[PDB]
Amino acid sequence: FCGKGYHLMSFPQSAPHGVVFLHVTYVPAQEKNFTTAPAICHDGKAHFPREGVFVSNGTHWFVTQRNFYEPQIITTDNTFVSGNCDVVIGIVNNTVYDPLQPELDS
Amino acid sequence: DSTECSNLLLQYGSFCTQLNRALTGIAVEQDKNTQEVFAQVKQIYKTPPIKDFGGFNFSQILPDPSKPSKRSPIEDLLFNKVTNGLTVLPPLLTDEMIAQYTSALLAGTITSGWTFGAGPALQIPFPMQMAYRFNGIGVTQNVLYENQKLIANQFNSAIGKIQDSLSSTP
Amino acid sequence: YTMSLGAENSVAYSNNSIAIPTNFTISVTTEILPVSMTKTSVDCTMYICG
Ligand SMILES: *[C@@H]1O[C@H](CO)[C@@H](O[C@@H]2O[C@H](CO)[C@@H](O)[C@H](O)[C@H]2NC(C)=O)[C@H](O)[C@H]1NC(C)=O
Ligand SMILES: *[C@@H]1O[C@H](CO)[C@@H](O[C@@H]2O[C@H](CO)[C@@H](O)[C@H](O)[C@H]2NC(C)=O)[C@H](O)[C@H]1NC(C)=O
Ligand SMILES: *[C@@H]1O[C@H](CO)[C@@H](O[C@@H]2O[C@H](CO)[C@@H](O)[C@H](O)[C@H]2NC(C)=O)[C@H](O)[C@H]1NC(C)=O
Ligand SMILES: *[C@@H]1O[C@H](CO)[C@@H](O[C@@H]2O[C@H](CO)[C@@H](O)[C@H](O)[C@H]2NC(C)=O)[C@H](O)[C@H]1NC(C)=O
Ligand SMILES: *[C@@H]1O[C@H](CO)[C@@H](O[C@@H]2O[C@H](CO)[C@@H](O)[C@H](O)[C@H]2NC(C)=O)[C@H](O)[C@H]1NC(C)=O
Ligand SMILES: *[C@@H]1O[C@H](CO)[C@@H](O)[C@H](O)[C@H]1NC(C)=O
Repeated sequence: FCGKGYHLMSFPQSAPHGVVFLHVTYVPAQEKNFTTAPAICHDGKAHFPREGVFVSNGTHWFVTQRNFYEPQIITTDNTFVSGNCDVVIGIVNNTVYDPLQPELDS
Repeated sequence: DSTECSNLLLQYGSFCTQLNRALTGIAVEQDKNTQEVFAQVKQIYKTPPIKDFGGFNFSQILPDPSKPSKRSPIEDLLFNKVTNGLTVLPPLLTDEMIAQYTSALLAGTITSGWTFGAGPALQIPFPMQMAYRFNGIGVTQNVLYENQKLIANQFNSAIGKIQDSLSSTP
Repeated sequence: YTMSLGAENSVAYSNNSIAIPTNFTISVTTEILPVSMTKTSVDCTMYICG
């Protein structure tokens, strides 16, 4: 409706008997392949991303936002737990880091 | 072919030019309408040869290789169910090319979700895409993943009911 | 010739692979929409008869 791509903002310009809209949009570029999974199996529990998606660069699993590649460590702060690992088709095994663990470790 | 009639008709001026111009404008407007509706992608996307979409069946909407027209069963049913100086101009886009445009749109929305509409087509598994759509309407991803077989069965049943309803309603 | 609808593109679909963008382009596009016409008035009596 407001240009090709993900619309950010627009500018109106007057024209003789008309209007010209300059649509400023965000276009994704330089995409890269990653190996993905619906959920992460850890401690007999299924972990799902709160807002992102699980990706793998070949050896390590990360969670990233869907529209830009920004890999982050899969923790309990960016994932939520629902059910065990027996129901979700395609769940993979990976560790889930806990930020609270070094606090009581020290 | 009457010369006297044309000589008398010339007394009325450029009425004929106005009518021809209006009809020409309508005729080009129809082609513009078809371009606006169907030609929204500049890439002709194709489905993978293996139709492994996590239980989701799209055979009733994807083009049939057995048919020479390369139409879907639903599109084939739709085409079957629709039946002195005058000329009929052919449309600029033929039916097979319009079907090809719809096939490209279907392949893009199945293999890439909404990414192809906003830029380059980014591949994503179809259950994950469905989970994204579930999150769009405010339902968590887990609900989709846990009940994936049920959701796929419901979708296939609904698509079959659509074909039956179109074939059974005049 | 018979027209080509678009450049051919086969998306590499598989059940466990995703494509994630690593960059972006800020794209500005133009959309021209007519708003008004020339306001014309015709004196019917003067036009037909003067
Ligand atoms: C996937 O990304 C991870 C994280 O960047 C890579 O792990 C790093 O690899 C470098 C290269 O040897 C090491 O120096 C770092 O210490 C590693 N980081 C961690 C946290 O282990 C991993 O190698 C990448 N995999 C591929 C196939 O590129
Ligand atoms: C992921 O981890 C789970 C749990 O450790 C694995 O499930 C085990 O699989 C072995 C061999 O198939 C069985 O003997 C165990 O009883 C299973 N445990 C449970 C709790 O189900 C699973 O196979 C692992 N998957 C991968 C790909 O490594
Ligand atoms: C997807 O749905 C189609 C249509 O319902 C299935 O095709 C049917 O397959 C059965 C068994 O092979 C046949 O007896 C039917 O006659 C087929 N129907 C039609 C319309 O051809 C198809 O098997 C389903 N699954 C896949 C993976 O394509
Ligand atoms: C992601 O991987 C797929 C498959 O390896 C790549 O698709 C191939 O691209 C090459 C180059 O255009 C083609 O010759 C192959 O035929 C493609 N294979 C398939 C199955 O489509 C794809 O290009 C990769 N994407 C990125 C960004 O590297
Ligand atoms: C993302 O794309 C931008 C282009 O918009 C890249 O910026 C270019 O980087 C090259 C190499 O450093 C420069 O020669 C160009 O002049 C840059 N262009 C502009 C407009 O600044 C940017 O480096 C890319 N980033 C990544 C991570 O790929
Ligand atoms: C993808 O399909 C392969 C078979 O080709 C299967 O082994 C694998 O488990 C599937 N992965 C997912 C996530 O469905």
